[PDB]
Amino acid sequence: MMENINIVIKDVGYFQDKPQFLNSKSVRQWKHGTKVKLTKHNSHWYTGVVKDGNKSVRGYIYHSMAKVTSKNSDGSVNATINAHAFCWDNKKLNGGDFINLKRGFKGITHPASDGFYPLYFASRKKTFYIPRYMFDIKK
Repeated sequence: MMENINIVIKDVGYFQDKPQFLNSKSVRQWKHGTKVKLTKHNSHWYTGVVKDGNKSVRGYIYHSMAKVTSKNSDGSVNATINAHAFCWDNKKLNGGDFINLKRGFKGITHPASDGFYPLYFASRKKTFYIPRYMFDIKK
């Protein structure tokens, strides 16, 4: 009756509709190496705009997922996406103890009705949590 799930962390950076990992939707999940234009938003986040049809839509991406290669006169930057995910030691998904999970990280979790997928790390004596949108389940 108890079940395990094999997961693989996605090969993407997360361009979210808000500068937060909790209660945000992906505007883009940009493949590792995608080239983009961004503006620094705060100490930890970039923002930018993309087109969904005729509409300009704003997103936010965490600073470690964007490598700045050049600076534009208007204060924007040209950047390459560095794909990785996170797990957190609590369900706020914001600071505290968090681990950078490498793109393609292979893990095991369990069905989570609340969408906070538990990761038990042997070397740690603590549960970390990863949201559904940061991984795939292999078919």
